[PDB]
Amino acid sequence: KNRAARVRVAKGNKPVSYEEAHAPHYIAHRKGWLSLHTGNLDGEDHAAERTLEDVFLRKFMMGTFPGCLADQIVLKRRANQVDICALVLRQLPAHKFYFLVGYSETLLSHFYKCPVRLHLQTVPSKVVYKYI
Amino acid sequence: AERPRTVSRTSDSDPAKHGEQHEGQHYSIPLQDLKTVFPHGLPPRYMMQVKTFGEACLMVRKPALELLGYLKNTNFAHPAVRYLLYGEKGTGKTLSLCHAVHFCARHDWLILHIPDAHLWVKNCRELLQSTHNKQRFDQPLEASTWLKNFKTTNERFLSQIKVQEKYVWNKRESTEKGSPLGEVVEQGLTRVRNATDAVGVVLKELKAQSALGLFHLLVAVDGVNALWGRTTLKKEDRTLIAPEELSLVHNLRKMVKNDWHGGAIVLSLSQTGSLFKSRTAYLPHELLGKEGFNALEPFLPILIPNYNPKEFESSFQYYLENNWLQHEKASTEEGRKELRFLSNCNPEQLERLCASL
Amino acid sequence: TEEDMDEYVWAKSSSENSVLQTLLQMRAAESSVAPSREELLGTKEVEDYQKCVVRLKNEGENEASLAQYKESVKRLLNLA
Amino acid sequence: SPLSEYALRMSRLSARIFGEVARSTDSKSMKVVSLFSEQPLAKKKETYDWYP
Amino acid sequence: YLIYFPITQDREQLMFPFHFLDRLERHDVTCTVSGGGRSAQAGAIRLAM
Amino acid sequence: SRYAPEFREPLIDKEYYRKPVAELTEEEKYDQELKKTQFIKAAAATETSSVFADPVISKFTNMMMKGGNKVLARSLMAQTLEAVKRKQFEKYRAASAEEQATIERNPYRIFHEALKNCEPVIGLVPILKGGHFYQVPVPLADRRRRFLAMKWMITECRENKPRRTLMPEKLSHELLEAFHNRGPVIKRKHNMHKMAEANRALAHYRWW
Amino acid sequence: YYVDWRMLRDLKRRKMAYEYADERLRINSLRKNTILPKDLQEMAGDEIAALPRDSCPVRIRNRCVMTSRPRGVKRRWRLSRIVFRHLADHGLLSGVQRAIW
Ligand SMILES: Nc1ncnc2c1ncn2[C@@H]1O[C@H](COP(=O)(O)OP(=O)(O)OP(=O)(O)O)[C@@H](O)[C@H]1O
Ligand SMILES: [Mg+2]
Ligand SMILES: [Mg+2]
Ligand SMILES: [Mg+2]
Repeated sequence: KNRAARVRVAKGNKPVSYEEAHAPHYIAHRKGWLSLHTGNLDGEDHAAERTLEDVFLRKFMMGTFPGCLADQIVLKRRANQVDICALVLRQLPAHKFYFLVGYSETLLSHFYKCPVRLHLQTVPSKVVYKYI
Repeated sequence: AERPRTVSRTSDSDPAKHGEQHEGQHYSIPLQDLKTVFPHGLPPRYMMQVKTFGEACLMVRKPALELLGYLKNTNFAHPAVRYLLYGEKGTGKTLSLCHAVHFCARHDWLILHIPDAHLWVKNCRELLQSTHNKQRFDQPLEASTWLKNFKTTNERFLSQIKVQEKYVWNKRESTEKGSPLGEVVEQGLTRVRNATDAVGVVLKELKAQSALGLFHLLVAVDGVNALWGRTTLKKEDRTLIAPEELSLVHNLRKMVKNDWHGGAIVLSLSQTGSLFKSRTAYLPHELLGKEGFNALEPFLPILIPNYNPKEFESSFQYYLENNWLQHEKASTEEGRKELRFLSNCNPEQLERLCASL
Repeated sequence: TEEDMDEYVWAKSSSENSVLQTLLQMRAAESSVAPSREELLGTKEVEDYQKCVVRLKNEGENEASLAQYKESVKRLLNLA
Repeated sequence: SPLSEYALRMSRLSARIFGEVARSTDSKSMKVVSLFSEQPLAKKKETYDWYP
Repeated sequence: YLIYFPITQDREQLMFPFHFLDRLERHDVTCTVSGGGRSAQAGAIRLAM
Repeated sequence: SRYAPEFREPLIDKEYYRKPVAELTEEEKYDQELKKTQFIKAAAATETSSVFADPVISKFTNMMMKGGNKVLARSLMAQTLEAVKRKQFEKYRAASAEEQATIERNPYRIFHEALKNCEPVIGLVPILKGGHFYQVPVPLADRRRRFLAMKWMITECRENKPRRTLMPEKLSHELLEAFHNRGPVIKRKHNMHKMAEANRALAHYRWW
Repeated sequence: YYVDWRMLRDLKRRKMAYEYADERLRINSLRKNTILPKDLQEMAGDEIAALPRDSCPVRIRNRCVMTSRPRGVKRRWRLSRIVFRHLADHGLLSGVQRAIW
């Protein structure tokens, strides 16, 4: 049996998001890609360096916004600009988000030497695609 | 119908009688002329047709009529003219050249017919060195086989013609000046070591004596493109040899030159058996090359085409006349139309397709 | 050398020698006194033969171009 | 086929123009040109910066 | 077609369309086949014709 | 298969399509109208309207082919037919007028009648009675009877021949010696019949 | 901290090969020819041998950057098959999908 990235069935009480519900074979069919860069296109270089930055950028955002992430973040690279689009729960006060945005942007712009912007869409609570 | 069956045979056994009226008609070659004029040089598959049918019959065709016309009007005083029969595979170049060899043979010419010249540049199992020139090599078996056939064809003229010089075969054996040319041939067959040298003496003597008006000389070389090409023979150092190095090839290259008179040279190109040439190469420059083309010019190219509508019907009726096409549907119009498409009127392909049927 | 040249030049080539040698043998058989080289290679017969050889060497070799060469040889060699 | 004088002297004139090796060089000695025309494996950013 | 297709079975495959309609020797075809082997190229021409 | 089960095997008989409509039996007439609304499989590369195409020989060729070498197997069959035609022409020419009449020079007619002679009618088969297998004489079907004749020919020639002989020379000499019912392959047929004779006692065990 | 002591040894091999790249190029060039005296070539054969062993660039092994796995790595991403599949099967690699055909 295949165990890869499959949220298995319980007794109908496990909420799962759209991203979690779909197994790997639905990638490019029902669900898209969380990161969009040009490094895996044919005749393009620096796939390894873009992929390592993604791993870190995801671990950074989880720790910097602990318990405030409704879904996995979406990374969008255009030219040298990096754009982070994160669904965040409305747990923290509003002013705290302004602090963490200023901090996380400046810190990641001086770490990778690129302009990095954070885009936050706040949800009242996690969106449930289906109960499995 | 059998209307072309009337056109599928002619009673003019003698090649001189043939003319445009006889086109597309098969003339039977006399049995004695097969065992004398043609002990060699006939294609291998045609020889199978002569054995099974019990008779050799050569279709009269416009290419071979044009050539016979030039041979009749030959100006022996003028230098020898090289006639080059070039055509695609299976078109009949060899048998068009065999038609010319029959015409000259019946007029009492001296036939110097090399049946295939590719056999002298490949698959040689005995390659010695030459005493005359140590650079050159001698092919004993290849020369011995040709001489035995040359003897059969020209047995009559081997007593009249006589050597003009003394040839020392060995310390204990030499040919006195004045002795018949048959003696040179006899020694070559008797002592295989000298066989490649007897040939050179024969070619040299005939070329010199022909100009004296004693006899006419037809130098008929089929597969001439081998002389100025490449070889697949290797020296003791495992290095490929070149055509000039070989003794038989070097002697022949002189005979195909127009520096003598008293005869005519009839050449043919054959990509079949050729070394290092494409399957779809038939034109004179492609097969001869730059060396071969320059060597032979000015030459007269005679294109051998595929069977025309008249000739294809004559060949189709000839097979039907001998009961060869035993399939029930072959005699029908749908069979004939099918055989025309698959063969494409190519003489060789038509013979191959009909062979199975 | 001749091999190096990309465009055939009939002048001072193997063809010119072979043609000139044949025409020298042809006039000798006629019993004429030995002729000049320029005389033999100035005739129209030799002019056309030059054009045909050059076409085969430069323009390309084909059955059509070979037919043209066949006629020039017949005129040059006085063949019927 | 062999290279005549014209062919060989033209080849040297070309190599002199295009900055190619002009002399007759063995296959072994043509590695010196390769070694000094190609970035070595240890100097490529993929090798020395393989790890984060 | 005799030169391009030295194999009889490939030529027979080109004969099938015309022989079926008894139209042999009544049309002139110009083909341009790229790709595949000898047998796959004869079949592609048969359908095209 | 890449053909859906709704596809129909092609009919490549030239005369059939050109026959007058009235000459066709209504059953045959019905299928034609039905086929206008059906799908038709493409014809195989060896399927043609040629008048010289014989299915029996085409099948015999495929049973000689090794590793998809159709050119070689077809070439060997062509050489065989020629080797048989050339062997009968020699005999015909070297025979009296009376003998000449009997001699058959058609290779296709020597091939078909040679195979039919080798065909075995009844061959032993394993049949289950009382949860036990017995070798009971059975009537061989048409397809199995035809297959066995061809297989026995291609196997005598492939194996039981000298090293320097060639298949067109062994196969020709075997088709001709099975056209007169005096060959090794006929002896193999006589063994299958001889063995069934010994086991006739168990004939009634057959339930069909 | 790197993944393990094996990745640490590999990292040092990569930084000592970069230091000795020009040197090992210049010396090794003197040996890869037939134009210089064999006495010089025999001596250059020892100058290259005398350099430290970790300067040799054939002692570098490509390891997964995240797990330090010596085999199973894909050179375009520098990840093992196990790590690559985890990122690919989660939609985190841009343009990588399963191959159905
Ligand atoms: N004049 C002819 N009379 C009878 N049969 C002929 C004639 N010309 C050609 N053929 C047929 O064509 C076959 C091939 O002829 P031949 O070998 O002379 O052709 P070719 O052009 O010299 O062939 P290749 O290019 O293979 O040397 C013959 O075996 C014969 O069946
Ligand atoms: Mg020939
Ligand atoms: Mg550890
Ligand atoms: Mg290694």
